This record gives sequence, C-alpha cells and structure tokens, in this order.
Amino acid sequence: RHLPYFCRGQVVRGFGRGSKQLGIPTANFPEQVVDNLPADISTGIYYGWASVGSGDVHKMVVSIGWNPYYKNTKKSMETHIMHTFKEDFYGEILNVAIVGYLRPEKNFDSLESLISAIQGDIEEAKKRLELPEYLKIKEDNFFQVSK
Ligand SMILES: Cc1cc2nc3c(=O)[nH]c(=O)nc-3n(C[C@H](O)[C@H](O)[C@H](O)CO)c2cc1C
Ligand SMILES: Nc1ncnc2c1ncn2[C@@H]1O[C@H](COP(=O)(O)OP(=O)(O)O)[C@@H](O)[C@H]1O
Ligand SMILES: [Mg+2]
Repeated sequence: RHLPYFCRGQVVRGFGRGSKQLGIPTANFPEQVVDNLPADISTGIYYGWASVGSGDVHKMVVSIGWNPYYKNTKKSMETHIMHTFKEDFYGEILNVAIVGYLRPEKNFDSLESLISAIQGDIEEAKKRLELPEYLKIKEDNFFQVSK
C-alpha cells in the first residue's frame, strides 16, 4: 500500500550484541523515524535501495519487527546494505527507499538457520531489485538530492 516508502535518519547504535558479529551489520535509525512508518508497513523483511550521506545508492534489506522494550506497541527497523564500507558511519544520514516485501518474520531454532535465512533474503533481494520497475528507483530524485 505505502510502497515505495522513503525515509532518512541519523545512523545510531543499538543494543545486545551487534550483528556485525555475523558479518551482517544492521544500521538503526532514531525511534522517531520508525514511529512515522505508516501502519500498513507490517512487520517482516523488505528490500530496496540505500545511500549514506552523499554516497552512491546500493541494494539493501530491511527488517521491521516488534520492539519488546518500549511501552505502547512500537516497531523496530534495521537496514543491512549490500556494500562493503571501509568504516562505520554512525551519525551520518542513511537514505532509504523501501520498495518490496519478501516475507514475514519467522522463528528460527538455531543461529545456523537464522543466518542461512538472512543470507537467502539478501540473495533474493539482489535478484528482485534488477526488475526494471525497482531498478529505476535507484535513480529517484530522492537520492539525487542527497548527492
Ligand atoms: C534481512 C534480515 C532478515 C531477518 N529475519 C529475521 C527473522 O525472520 N526472524 C528473526 O527472529 N530475526 C530476523 N532478523 C534479525 C537478526 O536476527 C538481527 O539482525 C540481529 O539478531 C540483531 O540486530 C533478520 C535480520 C535481517 C537483516
Ligand atoms: N553494509 C552495511 N550495512 C549496514 N551498516 C553497516 C554496513 N557496513 C558498515 N556498517 C556500520 O555498521 C553499523 C551496524 O553494526 P551493528 O553490529 O548492527 O551494530 P548496531 O546495530 O548496534 O549499530 C552501522 O551503524 C554502520 O556504522
Ligand atoms: Mg545492528
């Protein structure tokens, strides 16, 4: 319904152990950004395009989940960009276009299944983003203003 969804936010640290440990870093935004997501952007795994500051636009996946830790009933969002960065980018602005949905969140019985699933999401996202309908969003003025 509300795809593509465009948003921008400062990259901020998260809690627990960071998914850098898995070789799959996931960037967070301030809760203000997540809170302004339309209700119809259900939890689950999405894909799209991202850039950092005035950088180039790269493929990405986003996980939207429920936040256990805040009162009311808040969501969480984290983005893994399919690009090798040479340094962290905490405090920079991450620009995202969420363009498609992959699947609901799932319960996994092991880290082995979870990691395999995440890697599979990343591979499927790379393929879907080649479709001309999604490939063009890479060139949206949304991103062209950020350079
Ligand atoms: C693309 C992607 C898909 C994910 N899918 C799930 C999932 O289906 N179930 C889950 O419990 N966690 C999922 N996660 C959460 C992942 O376990 C999380 O990144 C770290 O555990 C904490 O940042 C996913 C993360 C990413 C980046
Ligand atoms: N490909 C990438 N995608 C997302 N973040 C990246 C990427 N490469 C480097 N990073 C850095 O990794 C950080 C996320 O690492 P992570 O271990 O998930 O910790 P946290 O969620 O606590 O910030 C981002 O804020 C960013 O600085
Ligand atoms: Mg993270």
